[PDB]
Amino acid sequence: YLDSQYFGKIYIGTPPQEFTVVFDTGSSDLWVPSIYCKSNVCKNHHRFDPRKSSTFRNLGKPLSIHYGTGSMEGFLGYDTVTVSNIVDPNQTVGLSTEQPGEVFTYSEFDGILGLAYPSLASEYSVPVFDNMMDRHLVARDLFSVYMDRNGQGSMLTLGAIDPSYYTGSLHWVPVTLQQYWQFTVDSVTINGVAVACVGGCQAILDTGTSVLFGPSSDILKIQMAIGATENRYGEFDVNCGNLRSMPTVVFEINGRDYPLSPSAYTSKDQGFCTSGFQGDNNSELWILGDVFIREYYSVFDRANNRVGLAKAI
Ligand SMILES: *[C@@H]1O[C@H](CO)[C@@H](O)[C@H](O)[C@H]1NC(C)=O
Repeated sequence: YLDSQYFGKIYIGTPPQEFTVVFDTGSSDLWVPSIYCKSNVCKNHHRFDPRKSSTFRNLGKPLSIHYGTGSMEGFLGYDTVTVSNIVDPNQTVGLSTEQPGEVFTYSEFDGILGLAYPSLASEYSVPVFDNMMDRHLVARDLFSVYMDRNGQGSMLTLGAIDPSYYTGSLHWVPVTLQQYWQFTVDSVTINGVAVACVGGCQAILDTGTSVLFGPSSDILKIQMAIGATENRYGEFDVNCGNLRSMPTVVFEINGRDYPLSPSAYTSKDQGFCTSGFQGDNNSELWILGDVFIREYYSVFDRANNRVGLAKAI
């Protein structure tokens, strides 16, 4: 759930040391590799050296996070972190000392900056946006996410909504459980009939994920409804020539329709077209990743515990 290209540069310490991080609405901790991680993966990424920062303070607290295909262990420090033109002082930063796992081998980011609720933060870790809200460094207690449909995009706006990135009106959906950015999806219909999320379901908006995940049974119904066929890689593909005649998949959220066109829910790479839906056999949680967010400019409002959606430019 960390394969999206929703990265950004951040700066930590005095003078600033630069890192690339995935901005992840599916988690809540900030961490980057430290100079004390000596593995190949770490040595060939940016590593924070606390000895070189005059504002660094060691918290005397550990951090350990497990991922599907890896884990990180490290230590926590305070330092100044700059993100999207906001300078965030006295910010807890996780600093890796080990990073086993394929996830880090195959990911271009140095670290992760979580944007979910503090309930998901590790012990002793304070989420970046929480620290910013607490210190009153943002104009409003919300942030906004634009992902450009074509090629690694594009913007994280902290403390504001940027109307230049959407058309039509912003519509709001209440958060149901304040951990992930979680809410109710009412239905998923295709060709005007119920296919998935029948009777409603729980979903999250997850900027860290490239695809759209759902329970396997429901997802298989979607693959069949869109005319996709399973291949030997375990993915589902379609004839690119059929995109013009394929159906829209409609996510209904708080009673309004959020259609995904065939071009939006498939990937086309040198004439090979694959479904952006992926099934999970061990979870009923729908994960609306970049497939969805590329189509819908997304506002994450902590003051009012709600998500705002509008059609992206
Ligand atoms: C903020 O950080 C400074 C050092 O940078 C420290 O002296 C101070 O105690 C911190 N403030 C709080 C409220 O933790």
